[PDB]
Parts: sequence; structure tokens; C-alpha cells
Amino acid sequence: GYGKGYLAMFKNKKVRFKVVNSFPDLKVQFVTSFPDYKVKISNSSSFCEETIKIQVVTSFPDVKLQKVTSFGDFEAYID
Repeated sequence: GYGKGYLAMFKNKKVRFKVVNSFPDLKVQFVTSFPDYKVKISNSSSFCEETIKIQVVTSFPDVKLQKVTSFGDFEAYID
């Protein structure tokens, strides 16, 4: 599906993460260190640029994300 560099297009933007178990746009592993991107998780579904289907995995992700509260590469509303 999508590749590692896709999320780079949403610098200082906000996207919607749709949790799925099959056919995802991105397999995502959440990490506490050394991510590919830092993501601020949002409590509002407002202003989402686009909807990206993610599958949470623990091995072989497309991208490693680190949840942060400040200074994030982009924002995400998870549904």
C-alpha cells in the first residue's frame, strides 16, 4: 500500500487514522523511541485532511510512530 514517505506530506496538518484489521493503507507500530514520525493524537475529528486506514502491528510495520503531546510531525484523530 502506501509507503514510509507518505505521511511526510502532512507536515503540520491533521489526518484521520481508521483502525482496520485487513487491507490497510499503512501497517503502523507505536513505539516509545526512535520512530519514523512523531504524531500528536487529537481528541477532535475536525480539520482532518484525509482518511488513512492503519493496521496496528507489533512486527514489520510500514512506519513506526511515537505518540507525543507536543512538537509532533503531524496530528491524527484515531477512530
